[PDB]
Amino acid sequence: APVRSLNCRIWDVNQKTFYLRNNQLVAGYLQGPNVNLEEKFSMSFVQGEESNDKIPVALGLKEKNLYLSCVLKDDKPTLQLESVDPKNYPKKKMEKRFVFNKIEINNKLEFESAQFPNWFLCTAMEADQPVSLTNMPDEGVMVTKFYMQFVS
Amino acid sequence: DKCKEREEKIILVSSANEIDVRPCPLNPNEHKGTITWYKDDSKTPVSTEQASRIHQHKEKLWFVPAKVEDSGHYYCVVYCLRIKISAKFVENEPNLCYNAQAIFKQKLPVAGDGGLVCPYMEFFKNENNELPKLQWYKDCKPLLLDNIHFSGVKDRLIVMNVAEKHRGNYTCHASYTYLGKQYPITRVIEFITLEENKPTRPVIVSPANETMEVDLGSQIQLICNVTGQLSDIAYWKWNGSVIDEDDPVLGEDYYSVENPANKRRSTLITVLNISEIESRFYKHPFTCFAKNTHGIDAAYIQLIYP
Ligand SMILES: *[C@@H]1O[C@H](CO)[C@@H](O)[C@H](O)[C@H]1NC(C)=O
Ligand SMILES: *[C@@H]1O[C@H](CO)[C@@H](O)[C@H](O)[C@H]1NC(C)=O
Ligand SMILES: *[C@@H]1O[C@H](CO)[C@@H](O)[C@H](O)[C@H]1NC(C)=O
Ligand SMILES: *[C@@H]1O[C@H](CO)[C@@H](O)[C@H](O)[C@H]1NC(C)=O
Ligand code: NA
Repeated sequence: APVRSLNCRIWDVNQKTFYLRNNQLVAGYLQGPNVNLEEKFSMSFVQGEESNDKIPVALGLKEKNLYLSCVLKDDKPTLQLESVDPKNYPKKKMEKRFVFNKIEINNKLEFESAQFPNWFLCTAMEADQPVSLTNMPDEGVMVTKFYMQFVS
Repeated sequence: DKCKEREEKIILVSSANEIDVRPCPLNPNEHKGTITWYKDDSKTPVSTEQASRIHQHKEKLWFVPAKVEDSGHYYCVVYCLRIKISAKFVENEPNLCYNAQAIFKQKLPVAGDGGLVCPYMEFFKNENNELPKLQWYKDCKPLLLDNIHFSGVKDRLIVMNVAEKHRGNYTCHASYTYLGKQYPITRVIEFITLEENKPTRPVIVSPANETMEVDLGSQIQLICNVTGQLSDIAYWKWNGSVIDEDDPVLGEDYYSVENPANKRRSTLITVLNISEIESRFYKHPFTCFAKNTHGIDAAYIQLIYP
């Protein structure tokens, strides 16, 4: 491959897992046969900052060609899923909207938007709400820490 | 103009004889208006009288308490939207304080402090916005929340120094006041621990700081062979720069294989393709880096004229 890419499962530190509702990524709690609804991710090692703290990554939905991306919506950094052409994606130089700086401390992961520094991938306190981005990860408004498990 | 119709795919399994609440599950985006609730295939809305066992209040559907016989579908009618919702209510298994069908699986890596979370407590808050205090059990035996081995904060249980023996089925119990009457609430969580995410450095097997005679104008490939975890990354640099992906003469291909025997000693192979040896490449070494959160190894090949 022209990009190093790994299958994983990602869950937040409130034990919520991701799934699709309409066409949006939400976070919640699944039981029994509903665990089928869980989305796995393909995590690619893309180019960006060269640091001992951060590894730039893009996050795709396993086998659906949907990428997590940070875009301005009404003057506010917003997480949106983007359909990509499998013919070109994933690649080493992903556009900056797809790029997250993965930061790992103590088995927990934060994903900072490359495009929007100081803004972090996050989920709400309540179940079943869309995944989002926030620039206030130090107040316990949103959840901005995650665990991951590589499944390849 | 025609009512739109959606069928919700989460089936939430709750306890018989416990209070429960269901919100009509719109995304923010598909909000907007009067929310009525209906039972089964009635086109007559549910009781709005809070005294009745099943009723509508604050656009939510309340079971006060639920019964196994309530299991079935319900519609919430929020232009129009009408969502079929199916719910299941279950008795505990015999001699148990829960039913395995209601299990929420949760997992933490060994060796840290980590949290379990009692789910779907959102709607049991008391003004001023507090949850009732939760008691926590493992396999139906009480836990001491002494802030040394376990802590209870709001909806969370903090398990301190997570280890393998913490595995088991945990229940969180609360008592909620609704119309001056008290109702029990439990959720059950199957707690699974994962192997220690354990801090080690990648080993670069090849190259090993060596020279290589090559002809000017020709082509070559160099292999960086790294022993490590699949999650480590192995990549080349030249003259202080990553290999640019639009670079017209340098390219990388990344391959990997999982070692079944030892997941920590898998292999990464990054092949650098030099489609034409240019004279500049003889001035600086090609360096393979092998990287993860705890550190970096580096080893190089220096091209020389024959
Ligand atoms: C939890 O309970 C279920 C059924 O009673 C059982 O399959 C499972 O082995 C239990 N899990 C743990 C981790 O103890
Ligand atoms: C990579 O290194 C290991 C040495 O332990 C070896 O088993 C494997 O053959 C090497 N592969 C290549 C392609 O260099
Ligand atoms: C290495 O890159 C530097 C910095 O951009 C550049 O000025 C120099 O020409 C390069 N060295 C060689 C031999 O190309
Ligand atoms: C090989 O080369 C690298 C890059 O200069 C150096 O960091 C490393 O220590 C060298 N390894 C050995 C065993 O000399
Ligand atoms: Na329960």
